[PDB]
Amino acid sequence: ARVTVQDAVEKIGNRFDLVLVAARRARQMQVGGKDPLVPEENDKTTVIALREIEEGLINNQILDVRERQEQQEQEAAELQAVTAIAEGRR
Amino acid sequence: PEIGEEVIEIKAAARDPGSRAKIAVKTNDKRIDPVGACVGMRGARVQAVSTELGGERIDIVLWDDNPAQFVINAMAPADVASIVVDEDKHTMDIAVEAGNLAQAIGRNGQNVRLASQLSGWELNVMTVDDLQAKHQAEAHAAIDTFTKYLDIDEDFATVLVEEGFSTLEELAYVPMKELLEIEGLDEPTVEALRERAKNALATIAQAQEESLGDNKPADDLLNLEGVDRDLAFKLAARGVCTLEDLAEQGIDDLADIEGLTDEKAGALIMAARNICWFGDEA
Repeated sequence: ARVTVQDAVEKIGNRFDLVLVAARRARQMQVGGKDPLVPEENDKTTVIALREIEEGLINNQILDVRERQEQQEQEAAELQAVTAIAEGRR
Repeated sequence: PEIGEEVIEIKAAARDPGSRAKIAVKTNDKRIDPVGACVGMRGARVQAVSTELGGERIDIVLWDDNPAQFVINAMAPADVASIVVDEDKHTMDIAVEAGNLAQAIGRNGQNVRLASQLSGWELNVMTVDDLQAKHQAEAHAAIDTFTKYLDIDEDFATVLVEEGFSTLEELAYVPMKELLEIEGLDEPTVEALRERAKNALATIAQAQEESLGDNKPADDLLNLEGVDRDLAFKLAARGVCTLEDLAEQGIDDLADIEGLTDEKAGALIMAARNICWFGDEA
């Protein structure tokens, strides 16, 4: 439903970095899927991330830091599993 | 290999995988250490079998001929200060603190059921201070029971029921001559015990009264097809009196009475409320 990404280019000046950000976002979207942050219209993943860019709530920093917290949560799952190992045997 | 040759016998083996497991073994008249032979060096057999099972906590225990010593050895590994047993019913009771009760019981009773599968009898766990409190309460209750069911004086009844096992509940079969060794006379106590037996018969009549006069089911519930008198009584025990009252009652309200099941609470009730409602139509 979108034909231009010039607003996105306005939000983030470097076009190629925008391409990388959108590619990483949609890669997370397809496999290991996460919910969209915009009501889509039976559209493909290629445009919904661009829609997320349109709202400006997405950049390199947001995804990087969000992935950092998600990695920390996965590590917290690892630690709770480790604590559940000690009690199970002893 | 000693099981076939009867050098050592596997008395019992109970295994909850991963949580806890107990194997109790005894020598089949060979004067050999069964646990030391079946465990190997530091449990190298039991530990290998547990590693085959994937991390089971296996405990090797001894076993004896008599069931009391069998249960005492099946309560391993722990220390026992005192143990109470019953000569009539094969039951055993031991006391331990909460820190030891948690280990001897287990999360889901895996160790305890391991003892239960070893001795074959039900087990009860209580604390030592709880044991003393229960002993005092049991002394008082046994004094009351000896006063009520044998119809004697309370001061002598307490001392008699202290020593008497199964203080007063059909205890005439047990030797009551041991109470005659105490001081005092009990010549009319025989007639008093006969009167107490008559009172027990009156209690049976009171149970019949609870069956009959205490909110008997109506003809509509009793004459319903597919439901018996006990089923109708169980359906009506949930506060219902009419067909509308039976429809208003639920499965949870009827679950208080053990005679009624969820299927008995299923749709109308199961068949009885439907029959009572549709008796107007042929």
